[PDB]
Amino acid sequence: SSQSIPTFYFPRGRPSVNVDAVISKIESTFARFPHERATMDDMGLVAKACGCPLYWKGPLFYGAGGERTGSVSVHKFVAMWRKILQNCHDDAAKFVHLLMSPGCNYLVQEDFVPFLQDVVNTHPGLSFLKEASEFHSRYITTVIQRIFYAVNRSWSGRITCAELRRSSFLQNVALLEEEADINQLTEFFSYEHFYVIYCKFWELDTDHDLLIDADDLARHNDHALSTKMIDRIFSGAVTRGRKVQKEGKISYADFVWFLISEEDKKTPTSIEYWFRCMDLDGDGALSMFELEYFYEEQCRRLDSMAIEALPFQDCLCQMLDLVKPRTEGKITLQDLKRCKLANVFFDTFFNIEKYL
Amino acid sequence: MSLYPIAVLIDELRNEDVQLRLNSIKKLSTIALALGVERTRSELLPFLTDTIYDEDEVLLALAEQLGTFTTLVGGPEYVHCLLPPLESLATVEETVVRDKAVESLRAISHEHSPSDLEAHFVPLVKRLAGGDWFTSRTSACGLFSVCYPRVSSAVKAELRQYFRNLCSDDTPMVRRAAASKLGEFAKVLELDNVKSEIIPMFSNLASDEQDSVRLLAVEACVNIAQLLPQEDLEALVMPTLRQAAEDKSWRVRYMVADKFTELQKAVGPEITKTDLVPAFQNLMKDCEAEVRAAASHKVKEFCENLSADCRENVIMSQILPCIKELVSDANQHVKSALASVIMGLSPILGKDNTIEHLLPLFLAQLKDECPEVRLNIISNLDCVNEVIGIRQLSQSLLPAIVELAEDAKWRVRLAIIEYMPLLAGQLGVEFFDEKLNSLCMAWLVDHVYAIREAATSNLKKLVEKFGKEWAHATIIPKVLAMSGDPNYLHRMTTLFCINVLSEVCGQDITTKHMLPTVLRMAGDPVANVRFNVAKSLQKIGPILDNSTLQSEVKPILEKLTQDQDVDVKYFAQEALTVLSLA
Amino acid sequence: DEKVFTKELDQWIEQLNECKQLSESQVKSLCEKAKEILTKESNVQEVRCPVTVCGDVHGQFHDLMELFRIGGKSPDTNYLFMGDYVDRGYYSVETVTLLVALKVRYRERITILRGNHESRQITQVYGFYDECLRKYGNANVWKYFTDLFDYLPLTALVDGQIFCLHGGLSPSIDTLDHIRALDRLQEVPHEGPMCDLLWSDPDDRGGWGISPRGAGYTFGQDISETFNHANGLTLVSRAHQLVMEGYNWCHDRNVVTIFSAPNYCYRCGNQAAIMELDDTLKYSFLQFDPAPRRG
Ligand SMILES: [Ca+2]
Ligand SMILES: [Ca+2]
Ligand SMILES: [Mn+2]
Ligand SMILES: [Mn+2]
Repeated sequence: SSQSIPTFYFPRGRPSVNVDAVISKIESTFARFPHERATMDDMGLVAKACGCPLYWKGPLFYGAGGERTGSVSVHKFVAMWRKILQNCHDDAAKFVHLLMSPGCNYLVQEDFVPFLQDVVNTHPGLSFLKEASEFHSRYITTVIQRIFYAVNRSWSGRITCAELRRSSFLQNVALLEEEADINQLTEFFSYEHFYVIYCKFWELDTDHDLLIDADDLARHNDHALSTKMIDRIFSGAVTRGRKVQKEGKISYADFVWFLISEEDKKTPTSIEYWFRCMDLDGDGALSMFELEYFYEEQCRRLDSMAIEALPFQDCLCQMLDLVKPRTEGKITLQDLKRCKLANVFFDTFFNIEKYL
Repeated sequence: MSLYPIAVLIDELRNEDVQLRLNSIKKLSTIALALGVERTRSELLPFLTDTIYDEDEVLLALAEQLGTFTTLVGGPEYVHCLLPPLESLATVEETVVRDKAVESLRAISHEHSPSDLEAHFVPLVKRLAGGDWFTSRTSACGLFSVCYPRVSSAVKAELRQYFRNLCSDDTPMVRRAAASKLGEFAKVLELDNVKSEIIPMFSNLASDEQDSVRLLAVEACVNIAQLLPQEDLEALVMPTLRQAAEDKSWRVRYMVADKFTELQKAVGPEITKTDLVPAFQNLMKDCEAEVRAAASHKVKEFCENLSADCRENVIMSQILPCIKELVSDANQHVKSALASVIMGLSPILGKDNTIEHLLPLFLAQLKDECPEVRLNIISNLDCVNEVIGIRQLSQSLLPAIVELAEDAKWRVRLAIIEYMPLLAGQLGVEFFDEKLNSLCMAWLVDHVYAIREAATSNLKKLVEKFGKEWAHATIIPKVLAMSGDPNYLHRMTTLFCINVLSEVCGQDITTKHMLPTVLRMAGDPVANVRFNVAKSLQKIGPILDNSTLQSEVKPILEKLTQDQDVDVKYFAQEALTVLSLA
Repeated sequence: DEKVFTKELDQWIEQLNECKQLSESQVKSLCEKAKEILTKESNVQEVRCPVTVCGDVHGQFHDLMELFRIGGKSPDTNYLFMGDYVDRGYYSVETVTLLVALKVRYRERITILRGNHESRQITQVYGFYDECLRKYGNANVWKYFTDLFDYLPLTALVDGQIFCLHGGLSPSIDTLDHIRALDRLQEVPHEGPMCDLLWSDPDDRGGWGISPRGAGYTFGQDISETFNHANGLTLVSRAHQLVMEGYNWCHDRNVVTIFSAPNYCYRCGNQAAIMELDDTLKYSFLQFDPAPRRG
């Protein structure tokens, strides 16, 4: 039994690495520095001696306690990297253990800030943004939202080793040193994608409180989204907690999720976002009542433009052809992900601009 | 207990291929059995908890397996080890897996000792009920009724508080979920907690801003009324039910009509008479068609369950006049919903009232423009047949049957074809031969293939009722006559009829009276007939004696293998080989 | 081993009837085999009656199933399709694959002609390119089908008397022989005889006019008569143009239009129709509404 079925669950993680050789290399690298202390300016070299991509330099300096006084001793740096090397057996685990709060084994939004600060201070694509400023902070927030958007597929707000491993985020960290034009990295770090996103927010937040309400959000893209849908953003369908349901306001961070979901509705995250919004009673199926509720407004809007709307029944028939549900009588989340035209489905029910 | 294939199954829990992941998950019982209780606890369960799956079928099957794992984890002393993986599954995006996870948690709860419920299960419900996402608060709702009975009074009071919080959640999805579980939660509380705590909650949800929440209050009505003393009902349940019946949302009014019989049973014959019948009449006169239709569908059941002392009278004076109105409702769905149950009132009212008051309504619906209405009447003669002779209605049924049989729309023709065997049994073989046979034969030459196919399938069912002798006498000659039809679509239909008839007419009738035509059709000028000859010989071959196959069938198939058409060669060859004649 | 491939093709057909696409490699293989068959067929493909003649389908798979409910199953009933299998609907892939799988399995039982939508340029804008990209993740399937379309016959002639084609007549063709001399094995041109066969429409105006569609011509009663009498024809049977009734006679019955996609694009509200030509070439029409899908 315990021979034929060998142990298969490793709370630790499994696998081979010569830690003493890495330690040795770190030690002679620190021997180049005055007092054998590295500044943030030396951490590129240190990163390489650990065998990490350049842009791990911020997390490495921060993990070792460097920022406190602005330098870190060889002894202290070695102590923490040995510990990583002894307990973390792939990049995802290493990265989480560098940034995480002690004993967490997961990353929360705040944990990414030191990394992004270094990215902003270091990358030649972002040099105009080095100073403290409104744009500096928004960019950081925006990139982090986009990290959780793609990586944190459980919506838990805690990025896991498993989730990191399943994404392309670390590959992107590695590419930072190979691409001088940061807009070439479209998945997380793109400056121009941030700029578009922030402008869309800026022009709604006319009092500049970092808080947007249903009236504000309704103005977005010349009121392209229906009012019934705008309302659902404030319902608790897509936000943690009770604040949004009570205040009818969302933050900048929440707006980034809204905007990315609205720009691209074919994405597993966006499909989840809009399904949550459409499933009024939260039973896991879009019912005829739920579809009709959204569609009557589309009709009243098409009317105002002197365009004749498809009657609900013709529209429903088309939508059932489009999605091809697993079981008759229910449109489900799974059906929407598998059909590959979820964007067309969604626009038909709540977006006038894009449906046409 | 050969352990290597089990080590493979464990490995395939994390295979790239979903089909292998699924196979392993479905065999988790087998894996746990081989590991023994210790290792299924210390390795198997944490291993499963830390794997991310994103496929419904896999997650579903996992949640289901864990619900059965009590013995496999070491019995009741260790059931709480199943809580952590189930707690995650009750938290994923896909609602269907969340539901399965709570179903499994509910099953597993009964294996927890009372102190284990307090130590482990109840904190899980609290974490779910306090979750950041409405989605975990939704899951929590389904979990109160299983843990409440068996915990201490102090824990019971906490559960009541947590449940009150869910009922007044700022997210409507959560309120809806709580509303849907109110009834079942009420079934486990002490009666005075039902009175002091369930009724306020029931009344709040009944007046929710969301009709999704409000409509669920009629089912809670049913459950609460079942638990409560009859003399408490007017005070505690009726005002909410009366409000539901005249709610501004048609959907909630609908639910009271849909649940009307259950309300009738829970509330009792006295309240039914004084409160429910006026309510029922109002539902029947509702401004919304969907509500009138749901009400219409209940007339039989409702009338049927009135107390014996008031039954006939309330039907005659109160319900019948409404029913007369409904027979001419402008909405077809309403007329047809009534058509499908109305003659069920026949035995309830007895012979005289049926003839005087129901028969006119029956005839009117039978003459109705809408085919759905006439189809619903025509297919529910069983009840009226007991009270009045079905043979006494023949003269009215006949023109209605004919008119449906020849309806311009083929799905209407299909519908009557499907009821033909039923109608043939109720009317009798004599009436069938006299008045319907020609109708059934005409469908075999319908322009629409689907109709021809359904008509050929109808003959099989007719033979099963009336026997192979009747088939030979009344059906087969007309079938064979079609073999001379100038249209190949119709000649093929002969072969399709022979196909199904030989399943029921037996070896002798097939051999003497059907096979000679098949063989003759092998010389047909169109290839489609010729290759369907081959296909028919394959189909009927096993009803034929081995000598017949050898002396008559084989030579024809051999000839067919040397035809100039590719498909006739192919199907002749297939026939020869599957019949073992090659 | 021809036995085994036949069995394989039957399951492809069976799978396609459940509205499930074939894989990229199965499509590739199916198309090579169809090219080999179509290459032996003429620009004026001779068809024997009895046969049922159908017009445009445009990826309306569920209505194609309805059509089979009305006309009968392949191979029992013989079919002649006049093109436009692809574009507009949500199931162009499953629709063309079913039909070419039937052609490959039952080459004598079914004739498939080229429509103006079986063309590289038209499919790129009218939906078929995009459908293939979504369903396969690359452009190969699209390439295989559009290479195959080049091999589809331009017209058929049933029993010497009924001339079937997708579009209509061309001022560059007086005779069936002029059609047989064409080289069909190319993308549909923007102009010329080949283009016209697939683009032209019958008209109320006399003589030839210029198509409002931007390719091909209109032709009036006088053109249809000259063409028929000169070629020994009873009738030109064609598709291409939506007609509210599913079929429509014109030109003193020298021409019939048959259109087999009911409620075209969920918008147009038309019946669909097919034309049965029986054992002695007598015609009859079967009209139909879209299949229900209800839930
Ligand atoms: Ca603001
Ligand atoms: Ca729903
Ligand atoms: Mn066309
Ligand atoms: Mn077309």
